[PDB]
Amino acid sequence: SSGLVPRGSHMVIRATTWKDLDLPRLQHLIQSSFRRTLIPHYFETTPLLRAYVSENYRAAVILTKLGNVPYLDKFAVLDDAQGEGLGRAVWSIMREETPQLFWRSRHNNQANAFYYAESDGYYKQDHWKIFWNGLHHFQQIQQCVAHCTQHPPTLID
Amino acid sequence: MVIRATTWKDLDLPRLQHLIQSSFRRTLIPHYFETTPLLRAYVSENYRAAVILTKLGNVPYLDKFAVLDDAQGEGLGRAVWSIMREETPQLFWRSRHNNQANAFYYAESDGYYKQDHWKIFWNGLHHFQQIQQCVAHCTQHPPTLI
Ligand SMILES: CC(=O)N[C@@H](CCC(=O)O)C(=O)O
Ligand SMILES: CC(=O)N[C@@H](CCC(=O)O)C(=O)O
Repeated sequence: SSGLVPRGSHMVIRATTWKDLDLPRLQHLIQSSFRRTLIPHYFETTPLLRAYVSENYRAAVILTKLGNVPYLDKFAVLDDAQGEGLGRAVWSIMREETPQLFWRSRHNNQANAFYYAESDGYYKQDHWKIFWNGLHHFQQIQQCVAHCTQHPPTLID
Repeated sequence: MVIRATTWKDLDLPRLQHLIQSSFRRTLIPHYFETTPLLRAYVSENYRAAVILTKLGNVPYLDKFAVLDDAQGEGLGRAVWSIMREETPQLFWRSRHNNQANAFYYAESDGYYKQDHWKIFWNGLHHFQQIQQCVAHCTQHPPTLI
């Protein structure tokens, strides 16, 4: 459980349990990155698959269990960490061991250019963009789309 | 100011070929116009932007979106695309990674799917059954640019 992975200049914490992360520090990173509130009891009610957090908690990728394919629940990068390559670092380390992935994004999310560039697939809905990597089977994709549709939002306000 | 053509014989072909080759900076494979079943083409009067829809399965297939760099600056490509969309509610098309129009395609599409090294885009399809048919047509369709 838990260790550090280098990506170029940067060092990244890989954790498979919330117990191995500084949760108050991680919540502050997420809420500061999105300028929104995480729903109450987020860590307690979210089944972690793997989290990747930069050593100094300036960027994070959180994968969770939502059906058969790993679900990217949060990609948080501090605005103040911009240009340092930190977001790309945590994303890259995650992708190296996560060949299949899906996630969702609001239409106005500042990360969307990055998501278009990185994703293999995309499905547009009225209020969400659904993205995936590594999925070819159309039922798997359909199930991922349904999971995004049915999953309550965990960023509010 | 936009030509709408349902047969190749109503277009200036070496001219259209020159537009296509300038836009893509690649060569249009020999015998393109005679082995490509036209559905309809929208071509700017001075052949600086074109949208070519062809017959490839049940859904209209956008085979070529060719716009000169300066025409793209002027928004002419977007204008021709808009004219096409007003009478073409359903369509699919494909692109490679370096395609200058990808940002536009990401914005215009209702989705995309990667097969081989193509991204296959669609508009106006929402059922995965329809989407699956379109992707299948792109797979065994050879490139027309070299
Ligand atoms: C990738 C990522 O951060 N997904 C978050 C939030 C996206 C958003 O608010 O637009 C999600 O669960 O969809
Ligand atoms: C939409 C469109 O013009 N497709 C072109 C170009 C594809 C590419 O090489 O990127 C085609 O020949 O299918």
